[PDB]
Amino acid sequence: GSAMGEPDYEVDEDIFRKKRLTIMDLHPGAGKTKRILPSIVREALKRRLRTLILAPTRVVAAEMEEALRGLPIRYQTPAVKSDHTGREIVDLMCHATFTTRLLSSTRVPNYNLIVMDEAHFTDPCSVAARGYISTRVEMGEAAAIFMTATPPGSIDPFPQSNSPIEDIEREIPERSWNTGFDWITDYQGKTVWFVPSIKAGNDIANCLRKSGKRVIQLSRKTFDTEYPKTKLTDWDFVVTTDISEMGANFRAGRVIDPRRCLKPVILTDGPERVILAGPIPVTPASAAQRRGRIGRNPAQEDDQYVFSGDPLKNDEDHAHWTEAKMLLDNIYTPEGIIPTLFGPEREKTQAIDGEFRLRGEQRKTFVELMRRGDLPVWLSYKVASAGISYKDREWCFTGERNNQILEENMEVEIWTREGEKKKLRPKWLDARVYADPMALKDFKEFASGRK
RNA sequence: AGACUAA
Ligand SMILES: Nc1ncnc2c1ncn2[C@@H]1O[C@H](COP(=O)(O)OP(=O)(O)NP(=O)(O)O)[C@@H](O)[C@H]1O
Ligand SMILES: [Cl-]
Ligand SMILES: [Mn+2]
Repeated sequence: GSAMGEPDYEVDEDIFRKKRLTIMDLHPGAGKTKRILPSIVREALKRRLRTLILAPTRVVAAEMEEALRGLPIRYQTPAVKSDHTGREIVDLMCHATFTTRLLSSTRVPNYNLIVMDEAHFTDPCSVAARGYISTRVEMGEAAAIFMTATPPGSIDPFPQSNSPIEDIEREIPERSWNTGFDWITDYQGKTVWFVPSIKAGNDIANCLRKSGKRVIQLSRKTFDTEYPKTKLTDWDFVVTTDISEMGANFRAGRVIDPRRCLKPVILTDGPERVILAGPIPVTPASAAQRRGRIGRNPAQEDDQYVFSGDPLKNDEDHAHWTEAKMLLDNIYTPEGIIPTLFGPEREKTQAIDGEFRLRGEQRKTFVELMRRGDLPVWLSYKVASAGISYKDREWCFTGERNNQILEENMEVEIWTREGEKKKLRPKWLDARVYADPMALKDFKEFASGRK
């Protein structure tokens, strides 16, 4: 038994048995990351198990380090510093980092125990990782624990909380507002506001600041400076992307959740391509995770979740289910077997088993395009599978007439590293590389041969 | 779009 936030002395021996995959589906704020996890890691260390701990984001990694501080853990995330003797038998890294390692030249340690926090995360690397882990368990090579308040097959957007939550449906602004949204700025406590993009966040964040509100903006771009400020440190609003959707302990009073998101979609009608669809409603799991950021303190009983609209459970057109198979078809176990997707995540797309496996140089290029080229999984797969070498950018100019990329209604031109002027007209279209002007800027550098 | 950045 346990008290006071401290990890339990008593840990179920069952969870360490090879072939055991344990699902810990406790509600948000139950203590998965900060109470249960450290008790498991302590017991793993006693059992001398080579252990891997996986966090979906640096926000979750940061939470874990708070819980695990003082224990012999090798942190393999920029979110955390620093040990490090090299003799640690416990590693901690992000979901996507692990999948990167699996696809790379370096081999992963043979972990006896794998702990995946937020094991519902629909990022394609996280899905592919779950495939690998459940295969390692099934083969009897490891024991694994999947922790999440919203396991796959979750439908309930309003789960149990530590403290009562007042759920309120209201219209929520997507852009700056002049008037008519007084409930936003009249609230006295601390608010966490989820935004679908950094750009949307910027606009909302500056609009709050002209009211004298202290606003902290959180995303992949500002995490390093700004996350400690959510901890130290008094503020009014956190305007955040989904970087904060899981695991965050903001000690806040209110969540504002427009329940909207853009979604990449693979289009099959005509030449295959990726578009950015929406904004569309979020999934029930995302809604529940976002809501879960409040009602976390039983001593604080008046927390609010302000949301707009219903969630949309059907995300079978989201490119992530295909992109997960593209990654997993190119991952192996030392015994030779290509992993299959974790059970509840099978047949989200229609197969085909091994359809995406790449041979020889094609696999290395595939990985390079993602890691060095910063290209999406789908686009990297398309280029690699065409037998194109990483440095060969001819494909950026040889697309059909319809594939010409426009910016401010003008045909995008590229000056190559050799000094040719060519119209940007890629053989494959993925909106993720051209929709946002910052993404387009990076894709232009790629096309130029400067990446 | 959002997330990741390892040996
Ligand atoms: N630094 C802190 N100070 C006070 N309370 C905290 C702190 N960190 C966490 N808590 C509380 O400890 C409880 C357990 O937190 P945690 O282990 O993050 O829960 P969890 O089950 O992982 N939640 P989630 O990730 O939302 O599914 C919650 O009630 C938190 O509000
Ligand atoms: Cl909290
Ligand atoms: Mn957690």
